[PDB]
Formats: sequence, C-alpha cells, structure tokens
Amino acid sequence: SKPQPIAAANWKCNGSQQSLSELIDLFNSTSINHDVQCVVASTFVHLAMTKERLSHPKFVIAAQNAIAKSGAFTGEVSLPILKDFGVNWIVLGHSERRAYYGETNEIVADKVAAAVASGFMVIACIGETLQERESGRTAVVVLTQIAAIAKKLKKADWAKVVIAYEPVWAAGTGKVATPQQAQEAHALIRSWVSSKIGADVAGELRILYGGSVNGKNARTLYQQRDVNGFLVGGASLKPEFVDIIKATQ
Amino acid sequence: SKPQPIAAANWKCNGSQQSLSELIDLFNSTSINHDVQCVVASTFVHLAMTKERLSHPKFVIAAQNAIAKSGAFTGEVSLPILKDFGVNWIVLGHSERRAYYGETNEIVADKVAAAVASGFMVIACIGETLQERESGRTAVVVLTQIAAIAKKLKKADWAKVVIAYEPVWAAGTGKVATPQQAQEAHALIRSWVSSKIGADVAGELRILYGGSVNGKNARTLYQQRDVNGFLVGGASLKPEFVDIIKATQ
Repeated sequence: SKPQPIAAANWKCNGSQQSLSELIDLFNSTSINHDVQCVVASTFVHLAMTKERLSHPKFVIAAQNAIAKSGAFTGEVSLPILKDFGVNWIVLGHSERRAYYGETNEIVADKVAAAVASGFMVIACIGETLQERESGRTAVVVLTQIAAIAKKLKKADWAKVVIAYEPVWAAGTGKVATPQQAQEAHALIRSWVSSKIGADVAGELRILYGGSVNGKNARTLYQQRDVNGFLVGGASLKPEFVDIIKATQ
Repeated sequence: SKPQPIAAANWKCNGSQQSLSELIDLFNSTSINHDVQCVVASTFVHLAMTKERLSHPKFVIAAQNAIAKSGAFTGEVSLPILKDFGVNWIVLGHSERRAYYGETNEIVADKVAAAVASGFMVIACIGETLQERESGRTAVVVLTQIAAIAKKLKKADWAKVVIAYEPVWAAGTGKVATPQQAQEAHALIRSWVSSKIGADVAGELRILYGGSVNGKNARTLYQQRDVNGFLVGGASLKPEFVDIIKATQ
C-alpha cells in the first residue's frame, strides 16, 4: 500500500482573519474517514488563530518558511521560535522563495537540515522551471535539488522529510501538467531516493504533487502510483480543498 | 522644542512565549510621566500575543518587515494582512534586511511608499557600513538611501514617516559611536530633508538613533538636539528598555 497521504494547504501570502476563520470552520466540520495527515500552512501572522481554532484531529498547522536560529535577523522567524509556538510542520524551499528570496539549493538544504534537527516534519520543495524543462533539463535540475538536501541529512532523518514536486514550468505559464507527467516526475524522484538513500526509505517517502490541483482533478492525480498527496496552492483557500482531501482515499 | 520622542523596541528574531510575556508585563507595569510614543516590533509569530497582552496606553505594536501586496509569495507577510490584523506601525529597511535579504535602496523605497499609501506609520531605516564611513562616504550613502525613499513621497506623506539612523559601522565592528557622532549624522539627515523636502517637514521629523543603546548611554544620546528617540535592539529584550524610555527627556 502507498504510505500515509498528506493533504497540505499552502495559503501563501493570503487571508483575512474573517476569510480564514470561515475555512477553519469548514475544516472543523468536515468528515474525514480515512488516514490522511492534513496540514494548514498559513502566514506567520495567522498561526495564532489557526492553532487556537482548528479542532479537527487530522489537521496540523505549519509555517511557510523560517531561518535556522534566533538572533539579529530583523523580519525573519526562526525554527526555535516556531517550536516554542507549538508549530511542528514547515514548508521549505518553495519555488517562490527560490525565485524571489535568494534560496539556492544549498540554502534550502541547510534550512531543511536545521528543521529536521529541530524536530520538524519538513515538506521540502523541488521542481524545474519552464526554461529548464523546455531545454530538457528536468532531470539535472530536480536531482541536483534533492541531492543538495540529501547531503545535509542522514538516512534516519528521512522519516521527518516529505518531498513536494512543483511543476514550476506549469505555474501560470498556460502550460499544464498531465497526471502522467506528474507520475513521471515523481517516479524520477523516488528512483533517486531508492538508489542513493535506500529502497526502504523510498518505499515510505511521501512525494506530494505541488501543481495546480482542484476538487475535479485531484482523484485522478492521486491514483498515480508515486503520488502521495498534495501541496495545494490557490484551491486551498476555497471549500474545494475538502474535495482534495477526500481524493486521497 | 524637539518633536515627540519615540522609543522603539526591535525584538528582531527573538523571544519565547514566556520570555516575551514577562517582558510585556514589565512594560504594562511601567509609569511613564512624559509624552513619548513607545513601539514594540515583535516577530510576526508574536503579534497576536503582543496585541492581547500589551496594554500600556503609551505603546503601539509594529511589524519588522512586510511586502507590498498579498499573493503568491510563500513565507512573506503583506501590508494588507498586517492592516487586517490591526497592526499600524512598521519598521522597514533595517540594516539586517539590506545586508541579508536583498533589500536595495529602491526595494526599501518601494516598501515604504506602499506602507504609507496603506496608512502605516513607518520607521524607515538608513545608515552606512564601516567600509562606507572609512571611505568618507557616510553622506553619499545615507543621503542616497533617504533620497530613494523621498522621491516616492509627497510632502504630506512625511507626517507618517520616521527615520532611524543605524550606525552600522559600529555594529559589532569594534567601533563605538559617540553622542557627537550621532548628532552629526542626524543633523546631516535633517539638513537634507530641509533642503529637499521643506524646512517645515524637517523641523518636526523624528530621527531616531539605532546604534548600541542601553540604560547607561541613552540619556547622553537623547541630549543631542537632533536625536528624537531610539530604535533599540538587544537592550529592548531586557528590563533595561524602560530606562531607555525614561531617557527620552
């Protein structure tokens, strides 16, 4: 059987206290009858209200970024501060932070290693841009990204790691990933993990699809062998997210 | 007389729920007999707790950073999110963000302009490094930083602007800034604001000192004509911060 699935909401830099409370109320009233870990990654500001008001036992809260240590880093939030706040999940290496906020493969890898060392479950993001895919460089780009992460982990650390594959090449470019394309990318990742880390690790690793997913297409995506759930963007701010959760049966 | 002073606590990337709760209780218990605006700039994570627990009527709460607009910017917090969260003050362009997190003069200027346009009070940070000061380039660097900010503002906008001068050249470099050196920098800034914006704006602009401020040296720094308060770092995490507040007369 496939490993336990994950349905993660990446709210990105969005939400009002009122609009997000509506979503949390919906989640609290949702019947989830199978084993799936649901994750709500809100902005730092909204963690207080999500921690307080989420009552559904299958949900955990998550941060969308951090730096490794507390200190003289005005504007940033550290892993120790998040752990003290009760936050045990984190999304790291998102394509938007790789593109906009200076996160090289090695900076992402050090953040993931610090987060694992600090007791987080880590959703580590990798994926290639349209420039990189159109020039036939999916494999070099994606394997280089996960290899950089792997160099700062030991085998036992992968129990705390989740990989999200972002098809950045299909992000607002009008291009679209088929489920077969997503499976092929996930299969590439799992093959590397099996060979470099171990077949035992690869067998239980969650690889989440981080492309455009909605209530309509989620079930078809999840039926691919190497898809273990989702890191959802825009649909995670919509009632639609419930359908993405139930699609991981 | 000098304009209303500001005593701003930049907690930076620091704090536990317990440690900040105890610090807030001390601030709540503090009697402040003179007219001064106190500011607590916490991490994004701690804004809810600070909103709940900080009750001293001479204190307001500030963020330490933001981006201009909500949207697909994973890990970041936007001005509309902060305004929905009841946060109306913000520190922008801190030397640590100019150093580590890609904030050029122009990026700082655009963030300040968006914050003013969104109704924030803005503590906008400028200041030169050791290499810049020793190269004779204090004036060129600091006035170029504030010029980039100023070119996006109309005269009326300066009612919402506070300048913080950071002597980065004395921040863990083995150098110490004297009250006379602080005065010289503040006078330089005010003179430029007078010449380029207006004598009326310059007369009432708060220019805060953002170097090493503690309970000892605060009083001698505030005695200078053109020092209007402090953006306090390490000492703002300590009881010592109340003495810095009381040194603003």
